[PDB]
Amino acid sequence: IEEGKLVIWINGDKGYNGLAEVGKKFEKDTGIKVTVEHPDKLEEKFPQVAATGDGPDIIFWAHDRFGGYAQSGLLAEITPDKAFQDKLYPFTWDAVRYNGKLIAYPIAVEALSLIYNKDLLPNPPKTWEEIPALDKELKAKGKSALMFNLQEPYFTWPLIAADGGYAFKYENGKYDIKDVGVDNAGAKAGLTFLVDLIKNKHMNADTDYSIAEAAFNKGETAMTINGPWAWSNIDTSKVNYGVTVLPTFKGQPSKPFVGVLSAGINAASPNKELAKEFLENYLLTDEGLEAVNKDKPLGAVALKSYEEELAKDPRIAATMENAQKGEIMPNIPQMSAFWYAVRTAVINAASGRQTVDEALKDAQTNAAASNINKAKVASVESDYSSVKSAALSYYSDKNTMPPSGELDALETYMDTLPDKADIGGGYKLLLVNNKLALKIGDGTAADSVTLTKAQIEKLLSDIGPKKIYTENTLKTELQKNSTLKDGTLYIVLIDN
Ligand SMILES: OC[C@H]1O[C@H](O[C@H]2[C@H](O)[C@@H](O)[C@@H](O)O[C@@H]2CO)[C@H](O)[C@@H](O)[C@@H]1O
Repeated sequence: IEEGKLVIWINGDKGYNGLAEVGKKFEKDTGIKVTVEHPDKLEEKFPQVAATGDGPDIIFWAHDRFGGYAQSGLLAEITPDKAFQDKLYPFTWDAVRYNGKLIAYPIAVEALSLIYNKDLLPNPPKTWEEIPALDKELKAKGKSALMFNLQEPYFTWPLIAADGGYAFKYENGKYDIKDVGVDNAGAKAGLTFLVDLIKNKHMNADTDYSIAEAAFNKGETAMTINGPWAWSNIDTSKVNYGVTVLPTFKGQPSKPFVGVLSAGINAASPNKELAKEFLENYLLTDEGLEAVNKDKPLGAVALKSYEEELAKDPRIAATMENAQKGEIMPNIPQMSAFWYAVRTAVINAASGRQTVDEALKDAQTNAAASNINKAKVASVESDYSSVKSAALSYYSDKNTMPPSGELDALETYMDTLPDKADIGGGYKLLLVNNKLALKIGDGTAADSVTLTKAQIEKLLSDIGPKKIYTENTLKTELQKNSTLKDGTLYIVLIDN
């Protein structure tokens, strides 16, 4: 990185030339140079070079990766003023909130749609099941029915989820990282259908993003599956295209994962204030978003005033319809493991390196926590982090620590207030000397924590040294072979 200039990373399928135009307008006004790059494997390179203390000032990606980035301390907390926050749709803010803290600026909502060539297929299929028969007719003309990227699980997920597959189960405001649905009957039905399409030579296992795009834009295939960013290149081509709802599978809608394109600020950037100025006052304005959108369509933008302006576009209506039937992606750190797991399953099943049953069995193992005890610890870490953030807001506003007692003191600073720890025990607040601590458990058989040594290690590693105590004056720290005889934990949320 370099002070006095901004470097921005964004994926190559997005409108980086339009973003560069916003950067030039920024440079005009402020003299600060903005350089937009689009590295390969962007989402993997960032966490290596950021952990280093380098990388871009600003990173763009869908929101699902950002929880991992935040957990690793790679991201600067973002603090938009209330009036700025009011300019963006609340559900897009929700996508970039991680344990009570905003960790990026939301930009736009994307979901996959069915894109079809109206000159080859005046009426698109309503069902996946009728696609083999379409392909047979089209083969007669030297064409094919459908081509889309089979190397990225994002594109095959809508079909996998249709009959019941899911990533992480959501319950009581939290994701369960043990409860993964990649291996149920629904996921198997979806992936089996895909593999049958390939076995019957309706599709090719080697088809990647570039191959599918070239084929559709040259008029060689009647349909593809892609997001709003792709519409630009279809515009430039001679194809008369429509954008519509994904086909149903076994009578149920396809369920694409919904992504919110987001911009995060590198925690090691010496340019955070410049980065904040650029994002809030240049990019996230009608003119800034128009420049990006004119280059490669964003989808349904997060900025209310501009979303209204574009809302009549039938292609955006179709995007929103598919997004409605799908699910918002979790942003939790375990998403990276989920995506690696499903990529491997889809590639191996498609190429014949694993049967469908074997591929998904392995995928469930790869995607889910190793065991329920680890999932319990992740849950308690989530609770702790959320309560901490809430207690910090309480302090800054009252210039007092919360009262020792119920967690309800922090109620209006959270929405989902934690009631009970998954490791056992209830939550209370416990003010001691200069510290506010989260008390877990109350020393009774019915209300107390149990921790294995494995769990104790994980907590210590994940939460850090001198934070977890086993007695109410915060003398004795939790340690590997602690008996936890009294079944109570004290975790410091704030110290002065
Ligand atoms: O395929 C796994 C991949 O899916 C998503 O990535 C999308 C991205 O959200 C879209 O904006 C577009 O760039 O296509 C990508 C897939 O090639 C997840 O966001 C990503 O984390 C995940 O690895």
